[PDB]
Amino acid sequence: DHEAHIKVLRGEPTPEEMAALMAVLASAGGGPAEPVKKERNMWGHPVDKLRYSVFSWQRVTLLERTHMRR
Amino acid sequence: VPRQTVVVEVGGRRLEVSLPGDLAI
Amino acid sequence: QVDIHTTAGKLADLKRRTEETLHPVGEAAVDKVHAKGKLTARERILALLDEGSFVELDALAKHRSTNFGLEKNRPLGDGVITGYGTIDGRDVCIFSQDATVFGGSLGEVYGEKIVKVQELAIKTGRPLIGINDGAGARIQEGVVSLGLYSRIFHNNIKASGVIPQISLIMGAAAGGHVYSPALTDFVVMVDQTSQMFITGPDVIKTVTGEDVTMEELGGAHTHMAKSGTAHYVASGEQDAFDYVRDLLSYLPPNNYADPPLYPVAIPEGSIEETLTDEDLELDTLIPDSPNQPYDMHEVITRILDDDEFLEVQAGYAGNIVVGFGRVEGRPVGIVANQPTQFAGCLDINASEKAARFIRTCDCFNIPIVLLVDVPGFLPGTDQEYNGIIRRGAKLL
Amino acid sequence: LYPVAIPEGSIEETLTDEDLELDTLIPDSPNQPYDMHEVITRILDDDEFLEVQAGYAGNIVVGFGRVEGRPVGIVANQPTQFAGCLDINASEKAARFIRTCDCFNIPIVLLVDVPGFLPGTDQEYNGIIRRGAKLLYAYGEATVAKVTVITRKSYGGAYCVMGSKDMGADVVVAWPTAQIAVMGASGAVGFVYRQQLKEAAKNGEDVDALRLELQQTYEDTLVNPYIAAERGYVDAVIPPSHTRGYVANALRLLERKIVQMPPKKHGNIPL
Amino acid sequence: YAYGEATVAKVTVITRKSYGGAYCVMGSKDMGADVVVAWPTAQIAVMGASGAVGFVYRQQLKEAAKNGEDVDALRLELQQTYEDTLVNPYIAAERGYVDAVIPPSHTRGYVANALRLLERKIVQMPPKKHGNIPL
Amino acid sequence: RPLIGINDGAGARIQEGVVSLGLYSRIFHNNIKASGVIPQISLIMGAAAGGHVYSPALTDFVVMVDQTSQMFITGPDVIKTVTGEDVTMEELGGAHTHMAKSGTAHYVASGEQDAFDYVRDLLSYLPPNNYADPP
Amino acid sequence: YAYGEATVAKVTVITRKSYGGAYCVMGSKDMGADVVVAWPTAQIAVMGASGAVGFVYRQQLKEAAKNGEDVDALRLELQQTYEDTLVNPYIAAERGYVDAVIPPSHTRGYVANALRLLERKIVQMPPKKHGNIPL
Amino acid sequence: GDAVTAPMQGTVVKVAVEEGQEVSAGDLVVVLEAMKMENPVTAHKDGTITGLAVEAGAAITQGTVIAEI
Ligand SMILES: CCC(=O)SCCNC(=O)CCNC(=O)[C@H](O)C(C)(C)COP(=O)(O)OP(=O)(O)OC[C@H]1O[C@@H](n2cnc3c(N)ncnc32)[C@H](O)[C@@H]1OP(=O)(O)O
Ligand SMILES: CCC(=O)SCCNC(=O)CCNC(=O)[C@H](O)C(C)(C)COP(=O)(O)OP(=O)(O)OC[C@H]1O[C@@H](n2cnc3c(N)ncnc32)[C@H](O)[C@@H]1OP(=O)(O)O
Ligand SMILES: *C(=O)CCCC[C@@H]1SC[C@@H]2NC(=O)N[C@@H]21
Ligand SMILES: *C(=O)CCCC[C@@H]1SC[C@@H]2NC(=O)N[C@@H]21
Repeated sequence: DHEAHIKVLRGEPTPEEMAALMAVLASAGGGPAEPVKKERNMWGHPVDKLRYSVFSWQRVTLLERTHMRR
Repeated sequence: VPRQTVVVEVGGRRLEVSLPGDLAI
Repeated sequence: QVDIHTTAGKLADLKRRTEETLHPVGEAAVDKVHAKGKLTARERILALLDEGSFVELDALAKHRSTNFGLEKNRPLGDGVITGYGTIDGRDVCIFSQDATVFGGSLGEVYGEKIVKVQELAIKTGRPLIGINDGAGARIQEGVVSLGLYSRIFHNNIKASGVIPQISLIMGAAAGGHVYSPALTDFVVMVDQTSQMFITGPDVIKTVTGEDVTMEELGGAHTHMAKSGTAHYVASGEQDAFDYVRDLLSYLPPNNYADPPLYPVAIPEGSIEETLTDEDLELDTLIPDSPNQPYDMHEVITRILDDDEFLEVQAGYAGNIVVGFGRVEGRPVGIVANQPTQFAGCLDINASEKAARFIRTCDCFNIPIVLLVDVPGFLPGTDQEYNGIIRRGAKLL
Repeated sequence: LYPVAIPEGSIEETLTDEDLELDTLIPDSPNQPYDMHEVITRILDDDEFLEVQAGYAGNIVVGFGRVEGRPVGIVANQPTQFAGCLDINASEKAARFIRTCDCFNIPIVLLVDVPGFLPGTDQEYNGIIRRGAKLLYAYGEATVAKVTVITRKSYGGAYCVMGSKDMGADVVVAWPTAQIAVMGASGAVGFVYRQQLKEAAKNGEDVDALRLELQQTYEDTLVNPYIAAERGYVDAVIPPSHTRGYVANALRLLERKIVQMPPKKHGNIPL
Repeated sequence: YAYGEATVAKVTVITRKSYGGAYCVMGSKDMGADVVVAWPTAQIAVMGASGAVGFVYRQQLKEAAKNGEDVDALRLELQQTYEDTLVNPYIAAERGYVDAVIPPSHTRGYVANALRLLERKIVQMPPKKHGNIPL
Repeated sequence: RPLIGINDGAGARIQEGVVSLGLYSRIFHNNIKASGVIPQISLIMGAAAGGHVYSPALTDFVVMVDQTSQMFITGPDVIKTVTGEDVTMEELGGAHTHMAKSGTAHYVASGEQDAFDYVRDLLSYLPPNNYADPP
Repeated sequence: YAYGEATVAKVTVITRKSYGGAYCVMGSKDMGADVVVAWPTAQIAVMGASGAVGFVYRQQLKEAAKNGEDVDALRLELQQTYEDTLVNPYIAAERGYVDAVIPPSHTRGYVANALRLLERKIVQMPPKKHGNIPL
Repeated sequence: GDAVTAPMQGTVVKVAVEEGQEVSAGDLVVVLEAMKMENPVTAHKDGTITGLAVEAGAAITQGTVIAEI
């Protein structure tokens, strides 16, 4: 029972106004309802387009890190 | 132009709610 | 007719040319193609891709050859339709060869169009689908066509293991047309209307005296059962399209991407507490007698999601079964021994089939599950002489 | 990136009234100018376009916009200023804009209507060659998605500079009014059919009539999109109304690119 | 696949025939051959002159048979023309598929020079875990 | 290895059409790719016109011959027709012009042999590529 | 930009003058100069003595103007003081912007030593596709 | 400044203004044929036009004054 509920802090609507309000709010709600897991596609990632010095620490902290983050 | 009809059960009481079919936000 | 010197007139002229691109050699040729029960190169693209998703490239191309009076005849598109689109919402580059233009033979502009789509696919990391139907090189053009074949093969090799390459064979692919399909990852032939061969039956008869039909020499059944070259033998063009879509459903767009992963609700608990009746069916599957075989598809289906299994090379080397499935919505490549064929023994053909399948899965990040019921290798002097050692090590 | 609604359907099916206006935008006579902001606003989202260096080198328009929420950089020739001819200032302005967009992974769309480089001794003395090669270098080295739309002219070296296929343009589309040629019909007929226009004068024929007839033939046969389309330098000749859905589709296709270049510490762009 | 994949210095010397798909297989220019040279006896063509004539001039051959002419002599004459015109290294050299047509005695020197020039190469390929060579 | 290009010019071959433009674009693209990778030296020993002038501008060094070489995008005739200015090829794009005024030429040579000597002297200081050390 | 971007060895020899933004442009220590030496005649300052005096002593020069003193003499006296105090290599030497003030004859030795030691500088910039040099 | 001047040598094909007329910024003042193009020359500021010195069909040089606004 530990979830955030909608609160009507002020006002005492009757069942009809409550129903209208909830219907409108549900209609307003949207966006990604139950989206699939976002597909990984590292092809042509910006990090791969950079010039790295042969001894650059960013070869570890930026390039390898980006390729390995999962 | 079309209208959508939905059913709500506030406190168990059945209610029929008519909303515009193109409701935005 | 609107004046060609006006903007509206130029637009109308463009529309006239675009309409001409649909039937480059006249409506009679399209009628003949339909009369044989086949689809045109354009209809094939439009049937494979999603509705309205096809974008064409180099539609208005014409060949530049002047050899042997070729300049008298310059069909628009040069006999191949190229572009990109989507299959199940995911982009794919596509080309389709047209057998009504010079028998589908490859010329310079033809090859350049194919090369353009190949380079686009490699650049953007999207799968490439080729529909091959052609009579080898366009002889009137000469060695320029050979050069374009070399460029196409080089592009296939360059993309090998980088992007999924799928070849459909929906006609007589002769001579050089056969080598790009061999280099691509998957091959789907149509049952009785498609053939692949290097040398024609006429030359075979002249040199060796062997009488053979085109169907026997390079038919879909031949390349499935004997050559081990085709991965699917569709009963029709729509069936081939369906199989290709199923393949793409399992594969990622490129080697740097993950395979598509469906959302499946993982039940909670331990394996013991999560067993199903279909799982319990496995506890009694193995015959009591080791001499009694069983069908490994029974295990494959009972472990895969929805019992859905896309088999690869079903009619080739039946002693091993390879294919695609999903476990908890996660694509997997199954390799399994088949006790009902040669007692499940490994042999040359099964080893090569399984090896190529495993390498494809590894190229495109698809994990592999082996189901092992194997007593050893198939004994035989023929196996030894054909190289069971050398070609069995490929699976290793 | 901004979230936008993508209308489902083919590019022919999803045309809008605003898109249809591009079909009549281009004037009938090739001498008549038009404003390229009309194309820019009609292809960008919400007609919003943030121009850069608006008051400088008006013969080229550079700026930022969005195509289906994706930021893009527009580089366009402006026919109303100097007939759209490239020059030193336009070259430098467009070159640095392109290099900024490439540094920060912003794809570029080039709207091309260009008859050549602005003739003049001042251009040569101030380095139209050296300083115009900068734009060529910038476009060549850009590894972001690069889309080209040709409206009207694309001649000679200006063609090579303004997003040619062989310079790495990923998708080149041309309107039916596009005129791609080595040079204008007048100079061409002045060179091809040479000695023939002179034999006419030797015989005393109407040299002017013969020239004009030959120019008409050259314009009818060669000054059009279709020779380049046949060679493959143009990926598609399209109705103008289709431009927005071709740019959007092309950028979506090219959102991820890998281009291989030889390893260098850094380049040697002309300065 | 092996030849196309190879990134080492690749040199091709053609002596007599290079026909059809075997041309493409055996070190063609567009498959990545760095230097291609051909002897004067090189014969680079789509197919043998016999089949090429039997196809390009096929309508004339049937017409001659219908008209009662000497079809065999006509075929041999057409074949001779085809061989003398196209079965040679010069069409490929014109297209640039052959870098140089050389006397056969120049082969060792050309190969040595080419290898010395090509001892250092850089070729960019798309990144991949590994290839998918046919098996 | 270094690349040396000796240019004489006349621009695109008009009869061939836009195929020449395509090849010019390809050449410029290769110059840009090689930029900073290998030394690129341009000799102007003729009247380079039209598209011939853009590859040299992308190369690392430019050596013109004093009185027998010119670079200019558009000719004096077109300049006269459009702007009314009257100018010769030498004044418009001569070696002295591109040295003193436009800052494009790096060396102005008294003769062709002098230009060759300067090119050899340049190469004496430069490495074969950016991964090598200067001699 | 070019100087700051360069990662090859960078040596600066200041002979007489290095003022203001020109000082920053021409091989300043903080712009990355590996070695900086100054001859005894060097003169490193924000600007010339005349402008410096006309600014830092505006107060005293205007007081002299009020009192009628010879501003044309006071200005020269102050300019001489400023030149003798600050227009020299020694303030930069104190700040460490000049590695050493050397006799002119030492120049070749210092340059040779620096170049011998700085064959391979272990230096780097942040990763980028390329720079954005002004154009 | 307040001077509207030709951007190049060209032929005055059309004059879109009259002396003493009030015009706005961006309003067309003349049309010059030059480089095979009816290029427009427009007012860069709002104001009254004075010193109009353009006649149709006249060939004029770069930098010549079209008007003062
Ligand atoms: C180097 C790699 C190579 O493949 S070189 C060897 C190529 N040679 C061949 O493939 C032999 C030609 N093939 C054929 O005869 C047929 O097209 C095949 C493929 C057998 C199918 O037979 P069918 O469907 O009856 O066609 P068909 O023989 O009536 O030919 C139809 C039209 O196309 C033409 N055609 C065919 N192949 C080529 C070719 N390679 N080059 C040029 N033209 C070709 C035929 O001449 C015929 O033209 P038409 O419309 O009848 O005038
Ligand atoms: C993108 C590149 C372009 O748009 S430029 C396209 C053409 N540009 C030109 O300037 C062509 C004409 N150029 C000239 O003014 C001169 O011919 C130049 C090249 C400067 C040389 O002058 P000159 O030494 O007198 O030679 P010439 O005029 O007698 O010509 C000699 C032969 O060359 C030919 N030629 C020259 N240019 C071209 C060209 N672009 N395309 C085709 N042919 C060309 C001339 O016709 C002449 O041929 P022939 O020997 O008389 O048969
Ligand atoms: C009875 O002795 C039969 C022996 C069969 C041996 C089996 S056959 C198939 C496997 N391959 C092999 O070498 N041994 C196994
Ligand atoms: C007409 O063809 C000759 C005069 C105008 C030529 C125009 S001017 C601007 C373009 N640049 C060039 O070199 N020719 C074009």
